[PDB]
Amino acid sequence: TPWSKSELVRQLRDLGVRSGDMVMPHVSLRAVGPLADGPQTLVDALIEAVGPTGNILAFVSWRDSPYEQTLGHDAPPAAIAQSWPAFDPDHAPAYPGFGAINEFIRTYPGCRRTAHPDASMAAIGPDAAWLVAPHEMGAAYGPRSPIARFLAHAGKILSIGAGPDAVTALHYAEAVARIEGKRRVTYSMPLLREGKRVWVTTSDWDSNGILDEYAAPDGPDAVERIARDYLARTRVAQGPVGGAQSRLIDAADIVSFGIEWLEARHAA
Ligand SMILES: [Mg+2]
Repeated sequence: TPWSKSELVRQLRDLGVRSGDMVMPHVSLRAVGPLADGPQTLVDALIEAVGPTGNILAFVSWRDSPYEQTLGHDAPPAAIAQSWPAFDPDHAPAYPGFGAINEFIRTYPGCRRTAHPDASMAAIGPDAAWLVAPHEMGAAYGPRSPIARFLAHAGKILSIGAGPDAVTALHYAEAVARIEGKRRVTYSMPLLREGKRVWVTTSDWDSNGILDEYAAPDGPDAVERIARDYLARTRVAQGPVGGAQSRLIDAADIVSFGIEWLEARHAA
């Protein structure tokens, strides 16, 4: 029998989701199991477990991001620049690899989307507009990004059946870490300005490995190493949401652990 909305609300409140929280979810729906009204029940369960005063922030990105296709070039190549669609925040679907649930969060009425195409975030709540703006090229997960404001507002990372590699907030740690040889990347994104498609080239920190040791094709990356070290020596609330084992993580604590983890292993 599928999980009802009030069931998941019950389980989320045992975990520690209180009224007025700011929750960032990372969900593996296959681990959760069958839901009564589909993935929407988990969205509805999250929004009522958080109350009318709380907020939800999700890393949705963009399904058609030309990140690979423009990486490393000083300008978008001719074939991709001529035909690629601009990022339209109101209609651009979320990236499926980060979760099928994010497309449900994105289409929720009143949800706001950030301007960064590749690092797009979706927010629901009274502070959604303050969370989503500004998001600018060159600051995908660093200071002034939505993740930064998420950390300064007692945000909680809710992992529902997801792996430790899925902690997006830890990209803020590698962005601000005082370590030598941090990898950077140059890519181009097509943005809608007023009503015209525009191509913007920028540089930012490598989201797939802040250093060569963590950027290898074989696992694991810096985010996965930090999160596993953190969980191994931290008392975090853990319970079952639906059929999936879940954890409620203080975002500011794990990022502080991540900065200390990175700086204790690499010189300045
Ligand atoms: Mg508030």
